[PDB]
Amino acid sequence: RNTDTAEHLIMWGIHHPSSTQEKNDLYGTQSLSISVGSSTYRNNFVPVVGARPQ
Amino acid sequence: INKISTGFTYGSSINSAGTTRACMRNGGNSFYAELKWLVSKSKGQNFPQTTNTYRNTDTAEHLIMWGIHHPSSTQEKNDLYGTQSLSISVGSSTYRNNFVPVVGARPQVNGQSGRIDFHWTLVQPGDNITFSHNGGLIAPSRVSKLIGRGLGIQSDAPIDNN
Amino acid sequence: TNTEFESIESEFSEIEHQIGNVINWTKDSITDIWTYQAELLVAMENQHTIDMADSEM
Ligand SMILES: *[C@@H]1O[C@H](CO)[C@@H](O)[C@H](O)[C@H]1NC(C)=O
Ligand SMILES: *[C@@H]1O[C@H](CO)[C@@H](O)[C@H](O)[C@H]1NC(C)=O
Repeated sequence: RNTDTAEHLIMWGIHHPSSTQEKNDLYGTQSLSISVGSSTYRNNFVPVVGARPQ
Repeated sequence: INKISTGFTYGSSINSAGTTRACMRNGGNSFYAELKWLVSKSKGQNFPQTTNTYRNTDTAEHLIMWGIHHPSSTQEKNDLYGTQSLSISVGSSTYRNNFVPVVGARPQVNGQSGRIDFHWTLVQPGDNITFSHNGGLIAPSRVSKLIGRGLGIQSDAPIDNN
Repeated sequence: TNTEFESIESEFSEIEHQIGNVINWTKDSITDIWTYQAELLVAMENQHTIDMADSEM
């Protein structure tokens, strides 16, 4: 909630695990999801795993 | 424009025998010159999960391009790739994205009923890119490379060499 | 001044509608600047030629 007399700026992030051995330990075995909703903004994201570089 | 071969190799259950009537070479049976339309070897068996990586050893930047295929009916996708939920991801040290096949009733066009959408990214010297997929990947077999500078002109008129 | 330009507008076009409008606005503004600049420049130089030649006489 914002109780100030001026606009703010809020930042967050999402985690992309690099291997299936990671997500099942850190977060669980279910299908992860996230949704963000204000009175002016609305969006959705999903984690996805896969082999990647070093 | 110049070229360098991918060097990619695929297993016994992966092939590139798919052909489309919409492209004109020696009666019609053919596909693009430098992309491979992967499909399963046997009928009724799923596409295996495979990881593929590419290395850049040249002293200049490249341009790697690939595509993804959208079926147009549930009766189609299971034969080509399998019954599982397909998904592919691409990651370099500077790029990150994900795609998913989807199917639905669609119109008719000069070639078959279906669509494929292409994607591309730049690769830096000493940098690698990796492809993780289990179906739907129109995997390239030869990659492009751009050098120098030119001048693009877009018109319609006879040419004069004098 | 040998500045070389390159195309930004696709003649066989399939463009968006916002960025297309932004590119359209600047082209007319600069085109009007050139048309207004050029017309006054020539009309302005003609005044000197008539005045200068009359003075040499
Ligand atoms: C790409 O793989 C090669 C393999 O020899 C390695 O030396 C190089 O560091 C890798 N590049 C990146 C950007 O990870
Ligand atoms: C921009 O100008 C072009 C050329 O006159 C015109 O065809 C087009 O409708 C205009 N508006 C756009 C591209 O949004």
